[PDB]
Amino acid sequence: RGEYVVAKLDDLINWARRSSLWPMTFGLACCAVEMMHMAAPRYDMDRFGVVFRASPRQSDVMIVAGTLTNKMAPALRKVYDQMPEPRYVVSMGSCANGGGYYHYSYSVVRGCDRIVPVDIYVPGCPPTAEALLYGILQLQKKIKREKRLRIWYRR
Amino acid sequence: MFMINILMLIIPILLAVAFLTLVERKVLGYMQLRKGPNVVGPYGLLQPIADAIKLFIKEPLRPATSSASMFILAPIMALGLALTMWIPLPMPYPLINMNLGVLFMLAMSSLAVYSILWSGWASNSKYALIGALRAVAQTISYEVTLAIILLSVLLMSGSFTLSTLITTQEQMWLILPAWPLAMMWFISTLAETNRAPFDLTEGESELVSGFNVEYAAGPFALFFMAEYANIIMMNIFTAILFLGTSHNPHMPELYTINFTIKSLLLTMSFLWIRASYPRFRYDQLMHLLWKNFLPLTLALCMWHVSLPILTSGIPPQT
Amino acid sequence: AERVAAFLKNVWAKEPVLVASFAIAGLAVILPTLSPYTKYSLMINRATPYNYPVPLRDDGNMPDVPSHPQDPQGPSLEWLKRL
Amino acid sequence: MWFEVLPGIAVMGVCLFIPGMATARIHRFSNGGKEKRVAHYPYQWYLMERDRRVSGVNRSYVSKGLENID
Amino acid sequence: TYKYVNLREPSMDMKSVTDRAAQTLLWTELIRGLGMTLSYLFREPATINYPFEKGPLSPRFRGEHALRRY
Amino acid sequence: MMLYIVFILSVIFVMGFVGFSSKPSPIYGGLGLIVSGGVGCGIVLNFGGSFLGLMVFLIYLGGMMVVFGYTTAMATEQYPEIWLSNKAVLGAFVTGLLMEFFMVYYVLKDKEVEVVFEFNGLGDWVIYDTGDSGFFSEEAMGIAALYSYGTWLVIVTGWSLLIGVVVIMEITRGN
Amino acid sequence: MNLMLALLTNFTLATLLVIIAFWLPQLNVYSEKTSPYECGFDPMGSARLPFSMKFFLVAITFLLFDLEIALLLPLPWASQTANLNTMLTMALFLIILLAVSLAYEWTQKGLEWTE
Amino acid sequence: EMVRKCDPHIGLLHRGTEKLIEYKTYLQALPYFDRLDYVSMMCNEQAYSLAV
Ligand SMILES: CCCCCCCCCCCCCCCCCC(=O)OC[C@H](COP(=O)(O)OCCN)OC(=O)CCCCCCCCCCCCCCCCC
Ligand code: SF4
Repeated sequence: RGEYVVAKLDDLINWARRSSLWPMTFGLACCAVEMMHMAAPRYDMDRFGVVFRASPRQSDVMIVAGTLTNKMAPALRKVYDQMPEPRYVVSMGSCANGGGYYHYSYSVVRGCDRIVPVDIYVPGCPPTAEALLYGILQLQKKIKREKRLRIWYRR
Repeated sequence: MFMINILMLIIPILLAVAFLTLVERKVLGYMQLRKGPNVVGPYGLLQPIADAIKLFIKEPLRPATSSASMFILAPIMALGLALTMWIPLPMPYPLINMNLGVLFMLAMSSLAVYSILWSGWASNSKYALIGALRAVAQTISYEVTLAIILLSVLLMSGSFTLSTLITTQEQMWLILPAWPLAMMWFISTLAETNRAPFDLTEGESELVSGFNVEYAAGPFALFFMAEYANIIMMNIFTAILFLGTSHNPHMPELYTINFTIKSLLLTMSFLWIRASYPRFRYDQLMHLLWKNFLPLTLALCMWHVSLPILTSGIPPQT
Repeated sequence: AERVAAFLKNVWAKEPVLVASFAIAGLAVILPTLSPYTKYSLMINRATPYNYPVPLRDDGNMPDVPSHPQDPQGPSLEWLKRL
Repeated sequence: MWFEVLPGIAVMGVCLFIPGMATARIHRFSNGGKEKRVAHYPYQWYLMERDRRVSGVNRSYVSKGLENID
Repeated sequence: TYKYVNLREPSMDMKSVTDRAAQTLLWTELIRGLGMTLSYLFREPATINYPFEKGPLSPRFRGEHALRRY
Repeated sequence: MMLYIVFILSVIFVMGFVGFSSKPSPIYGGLGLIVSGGVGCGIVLNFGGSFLGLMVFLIYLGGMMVVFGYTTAMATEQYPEIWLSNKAVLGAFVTGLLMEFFMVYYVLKDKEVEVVFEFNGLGDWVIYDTGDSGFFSEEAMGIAALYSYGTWLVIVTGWSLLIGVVVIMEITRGN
Repeated sequence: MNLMLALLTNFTLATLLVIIAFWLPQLNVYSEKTSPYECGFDPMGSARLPFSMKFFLVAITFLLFDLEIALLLPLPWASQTANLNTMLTMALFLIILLAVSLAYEWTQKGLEWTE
Repeated sequence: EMVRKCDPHIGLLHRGTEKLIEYKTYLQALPYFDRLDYVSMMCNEQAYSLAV
């Protein structure tokens, strides 16, 4: 069947994308410290194929690690819009999930999901470096389940 | 049979470039108390495949402010000239046996800078422009010094033919009589390849991504592929110049094995150096190669023009 | 003599690279004048036969021009072989 | 450990050895089992073009020995 | 109490000046940095094999909430 | 064909001259001079001079690299001009091409064009020499004689370069 | 010939990869995505505005120093002549004048970038 | 690349911490100090502790 072959190609491109996730070098607050510890020797996100790159144009993932303020919200959407697709967003910490400790502040966006779409929510204040690494591994398994080519074939 | 020969050259180069990315990521990892890629394939042997496929099925975008023709020409020019630097290399038999191989590589190297200048200018971004003008500054720093260093080493060899460097170093390596030139040549190749501590045209910590900040997806891959193919090529050039290998006409394979190892170890040193030193300032690089190397290079050019004459050791012309 | 070995020591401390440069360049200008082997560099160049040795027409009065290449007359490269 | 870096180097090393090996074998394949002729100066080329005429098959690597003189 | 971190005078004896001249020309102190990273290459990496190996915690760890029973 | 390689390069040589002679942004003008300097290496290289071909190309790559830096500093405007941006630039570009086209068309059909000089169209290969040289390159021997024969040329050229450095410092001091 | 094929093959391969890159992937273009990158905030002024060159004097000196390789690269052939005394004298003379040229621009603050 | 004027625009991580502490008891305001200098957590607690 022709839907079997596309499913195998869909596996191939899915494998190529979850095995070469390149997060954007984008940190905001304390949650970025735990994002560095994921790159530190103990966890070494680089061994999973995850490499930080500074340019939004050379990134596949935006980890919103820290608080999002009304002054910073326009900048966050700009660097998100400039990421070539496919792009994924991982919300790290309570501040980026629903505002966290500063939910009722006049200068804090109550959740980064009000500005950009979100794929994985990592809870914690801050999440442990092992909790963020669990979130990135959940994102990879979420990319493994994509069936773009099996949906194109059935159109 | 010549088309096959070209394919037996460019295709292995790309595979070497692909797995030099893996080697760098793991070599730096262990020098940083890490492991590097060890999940995507056994010992990360499939990591280069995933990254290549990922980039070539990703969306490429032309900036609204870009000059489209220059934006697309530049990545083509970088990879096309990156592969062209290999055809005169004797390993031990070159693909294109040039009588002026040394000069051909100099001209091609200079022409390959414009892939950086035009990519940055065509991007129409301030960060791409700043990185492009660092390329102008960086090429003004080493180009004059790099030529005279080669000239001093060719005054012991005899001509500009690269195959003749194998004959020159048949009794002894050229690094013994010319280790002062070897030191200044090695640091000049780091500058020419835009490698740390002279990775200024890109400058992640200063310019985000430098000249290729706007490039994405496949077009970004060509710049990456060209940069690493240049590291290997320049380290092959260094081995041929100062670490010449003995050539047996009836066992040319033995040459390649010994010659291949010397290029890898010189290539590992580039990874070794990136993990050990901070980054220069692009004005301090100019002072390094104009106030330290250039005064000594001119003195060693006078010495190497007089030394053969005062010892009756002028090499043959042919 | 005391001052002379005080300017040299200062440059050797503040600009060692320039001290090496002028020493290497200085030796390049002097040694060729003093070297006894500079004559042989010129003799080897002459002995290299780029052109054909066009023969002369024997007019009967050229005793020092060899009739055959394997004759004792003419220039010899015995010095070069032992050099 | 550090020897888990070697497999990547081995793959890189084998790829850099092929270009040299292929050229040596292809030259011998296309030149009668001998090295490709090096003609850097016009005298060497004039002797190569002379070899084509002597060969009788329009190949400069088909050498004729003393069996061709009589 | 205090201490100066960068208040020193280099000895101007000829041997010391020559030692610094060798350092400037022969890059001695730049090769110590190479030696330091070379040693790390041969040290066992500190990377745990997550998710099969988990970083140590303590009973006081504050994770996900739960409502308990008697 | 491959017998007209020099002529084909010479046509590209002219088209690169109509590139920077139309005077677009010096960024694109410097691109035409790199193109014409590359084929110029090829034309000079097909007549027996390889050192000359690779030296002019090598020198003109250094010059244009400096000109690129100067262009972004002294000779730039908000909208750099391309060959299609001005009727003045486009008119000069089309006029140069149409003039090269008719010169090529007549020199290939009639094989004889007379403009100031009588030009022939039998192929550049008809004027080559039929006698091979010895065990050396004639151009290399001639250039190598700059240091044995051209002592007076070395002194004047050497002095000019030294005076060149002095001169530029005086001009750019200012105030 | 063999050089033309080597050059033709190298650039044809590069052009194919660029062609593949722009036609294989899925595209989603809007104005925000293609806007210039300046770290999340809109640029102030065109990137085509003048960018001062603080090393202009060294750049000019580069042209004069970049010719010396043209005059100095023939030295290996020049050493094959019978007039080594003349050739050696004029080879060192040309390099010495280059050293004087560098010395003048160095002592006169010519290698120091303008502020 | 010479700098003529640095103009640090800050406030992209201003969260109204000082205003929130007014709606919190002294115990409830303690974790707000772990998140000011989030590289020196127990030194921000100590300064607030000594003040109270
Ligand atoms: C037959 C022809 C061959 C000879 C060629 C003749 C030309 C030689 C020079 C060519 C190269 C250009 C160098 C000339 C300029 C020397 C450098 C200079 O002028 O710097 C000036 C220097 C300024 O430095 P400043 O900032 O004031 O602080 C230090 C205080 N002096 O302050 C100074 O006063 C400089 C200090 C004195 C510098 C003396 C330089 C001597 C150079 C020749 C050394 C030769 C001896 C070495 C070889 C011996 C053999 C081993
Ligand atoms: S969620 Fe917690 S650790 Fe992350 S930025 Fe907010 S307060 Fe800091």
